[PDB]
Amino acid sequence: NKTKRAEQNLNNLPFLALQAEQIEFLGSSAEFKTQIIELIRNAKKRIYVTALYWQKDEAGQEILDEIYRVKQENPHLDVKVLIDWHRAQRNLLSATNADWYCEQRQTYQLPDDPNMFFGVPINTREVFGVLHVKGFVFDDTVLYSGASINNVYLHQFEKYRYDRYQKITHAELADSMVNFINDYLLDFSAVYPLDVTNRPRTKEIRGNIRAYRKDLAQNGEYSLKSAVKLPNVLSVSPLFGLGASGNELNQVIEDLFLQVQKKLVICTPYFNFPRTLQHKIATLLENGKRVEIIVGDKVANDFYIPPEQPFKMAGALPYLYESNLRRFCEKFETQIESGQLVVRLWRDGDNTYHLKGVWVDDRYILLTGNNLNPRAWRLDAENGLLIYDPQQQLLAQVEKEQNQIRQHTKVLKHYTELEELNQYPEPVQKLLKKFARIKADKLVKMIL
Amino acid sequence: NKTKRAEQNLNNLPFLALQAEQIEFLGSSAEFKTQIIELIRNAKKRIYVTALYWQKDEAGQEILDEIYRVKQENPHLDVKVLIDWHRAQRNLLATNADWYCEQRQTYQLPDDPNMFFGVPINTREVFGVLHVKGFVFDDTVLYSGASINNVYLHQFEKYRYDRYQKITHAELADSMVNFINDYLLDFSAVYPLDVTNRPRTKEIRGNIRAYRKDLAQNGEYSLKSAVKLPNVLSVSPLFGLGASGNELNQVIEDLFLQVQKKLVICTPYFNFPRTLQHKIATLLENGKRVEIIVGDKVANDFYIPPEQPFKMAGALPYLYESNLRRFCEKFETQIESGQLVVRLWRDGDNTYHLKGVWVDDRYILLTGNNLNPRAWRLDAENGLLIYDPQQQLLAQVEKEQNQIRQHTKVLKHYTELEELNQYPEPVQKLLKKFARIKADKLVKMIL
Repeated sequence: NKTKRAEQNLNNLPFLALQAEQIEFLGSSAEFKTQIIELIRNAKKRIYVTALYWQKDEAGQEILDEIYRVKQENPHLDVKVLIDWHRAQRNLLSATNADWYCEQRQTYQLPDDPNMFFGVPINTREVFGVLHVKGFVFDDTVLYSGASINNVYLHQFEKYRYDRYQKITHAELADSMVNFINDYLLDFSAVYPLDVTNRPRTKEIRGNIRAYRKDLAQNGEYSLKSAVKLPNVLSVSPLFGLGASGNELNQVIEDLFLQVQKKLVICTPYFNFPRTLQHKIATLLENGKRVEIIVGDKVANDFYIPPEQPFKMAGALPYLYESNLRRFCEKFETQIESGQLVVRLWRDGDNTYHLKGVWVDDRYILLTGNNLNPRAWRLDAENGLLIYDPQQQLLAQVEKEQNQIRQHTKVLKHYTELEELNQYPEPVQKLLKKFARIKADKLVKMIL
Repeated sequence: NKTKRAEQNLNNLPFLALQAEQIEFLGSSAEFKTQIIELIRNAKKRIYVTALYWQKDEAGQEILDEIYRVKQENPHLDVKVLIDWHRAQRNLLATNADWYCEQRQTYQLPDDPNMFFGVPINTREVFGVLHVKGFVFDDTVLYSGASINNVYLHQFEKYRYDRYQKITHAELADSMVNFINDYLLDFSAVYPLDVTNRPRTKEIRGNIRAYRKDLAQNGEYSLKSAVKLPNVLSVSPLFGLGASGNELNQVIEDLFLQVQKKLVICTPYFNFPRTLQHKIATLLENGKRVEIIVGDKVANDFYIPPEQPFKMAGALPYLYESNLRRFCEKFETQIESGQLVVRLWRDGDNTYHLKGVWVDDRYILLTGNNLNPRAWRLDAENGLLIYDPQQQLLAQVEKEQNQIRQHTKVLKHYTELEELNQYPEPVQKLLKKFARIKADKLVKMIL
């Protein structure tokens, strides 16, 4: 029984005890920016950051300035920033992020002058996998979020890109995350500093990348010192996954979906679930459980191009996702109608939506950078903090964050409330038709 | 050092002695069809087939009819046809699996055997397919890159050009059947295609992953009477699946590195993995001769004449041409001196599907390996490496190569291939967009 196998797997997870006071769910990207800054200024021992990227724009610069300032005050501060290797060395769609890290290092010229920026390659080509592991550790504090460092994620000006942010003050969790980074992520046969002029070329290190991915996929795991099974207290379990086989994070998500007793809530940026998760939703709906899915409106996707502007191919992506959502809402029309399935669309002017999350009944809360898409199931390196809350110690804080999240949403009442293809811009129509005919749209879903 | 290790590695391969009279190079696709029929009709013990696919069409039906006849007449005949699991269950561009099931019911054999089995090399076809080749009829191996459909078998006017070698040697035959039994046919992951009630791949996902990992890591051919460094015409069966520890791909890499005088390559699409690009660059920079033989755009089956309505898949042949164009401009001086020879194959609307590596007059690799990024990381491939240290097969090799060269022209200069702005407008638009967002790079890696 897959369902009974799932209960067993969840019960077997190790968990570290967490006081409710040790966790805060931040409200907004502006708060997130403020917390980053406050945490950097107060750091005395270490600062570890794993993010998809850290951009050379004004927010990137303000944050990096804070780092150099504390580092110049504290020469023994252990600072390590891991970002995706490929993403750091290209432009979007003149200077790359890597060029900028070097520029900054040369320009500040700290007396110490250590390497601080490291590029992690999760595969030999960006398309076949990137670093999606999340977490910032400042001394004994974890700041966990799907957000990277650029203007929109930190609300530098008027626009923002919405994510979730959790601050956990817990020495043993912090030590576990830094240990993973040092022990598993930072393998110097494949990982190179990006803040030096002499960086190897990819072609130059293909074999090393391969061996590194294979090793990390099979062995990377977090370790806990004082973990128990089935604690009777609010608790946290750190999870890692890379690749399709023996992926603990994905096994946990699949099992979370199978073990819903009453209600499942899901946040995802794009409506693009792996088939395995789509099937598990269908079972839940067939068996009377409630399901709430929160995604961005078309216009809250960052590939969206206002139809007055000149159209580019990538601008069809939000429409591809919407029409897949429309098909889903049609399939589950009875459930939409009875309120068994709640589909919410987020929209706030031109701001974009990048929230990920899974909530199971009142019992589990998964904080993850996982986009819940086929890329995440096969290609990318992911992590998660699984919070177990058996006595509902966190229920009030979870609901407060969820109500903030729902503020800029509307409940879709009928699949016909979503635009049909004929209402789409003419070049999008052409494109979607072209792709659908030769099932290239299936390829897009699996790899983007 | 890589060159050094390459020689060592090749010398370490186990070889089985062959006699020159035990190998036939077939001259054409009609002849392949004729030989398939004859070999089926004469089989008394076993018929084993591994192929990408076996199409429901006149040619597919005719070969299938032959199988059913010999089986009806010889009830103990061991018959196993293994094709790709995903490919059998979709259409070009209801399915082949439904037609195998229908044929089984219709022919109504008394012991009602399963004959057609589906091999899942990955949970999604995009991520790995069965490119393992070889037909075994009793003690005769028929090795070709061809699948079973109308064009591969020249059923009507159109053909799809491949290579075909017939080897009669019971030990080779045994080695290949044993591999099929021992590694390919794991019934935890492999399912008969010709039943009414096939599992959805959703239900067997975990099995496929375990099967893929096991095969990648353990699959290999065994021989009984093999020696290293024989003084006779001999053969070595090779398998590979995956990026790491791939023996077939290591042998291909090593062959390139160990060229002394000349290298000849056939590939059905000009799309080398980076490792082979670098090695070809190295041979050229070191005075070795290289001859590469590819299809014209027109000999690509996604080609749509500029007169007919364009469909986006029609841009693929142009992507392969510009790839070749860029290569011929890079090695412009080598083309000029004659050290690099690029041939383009074209025969009306017949299509081109040749694969091959020939090193000097010493090594002849027979393989369904397309020599692309897919074959380097995704697909399950095999090959037969012939070693001919005394040039016992050279006459037959040269005859086959002469035939292969018949519908080719030698490229005089890279500008002989159209530039982007001379492509048809719809083609141009597409390629321009794809290049901007690097979609062309993606296509090279997965197609």
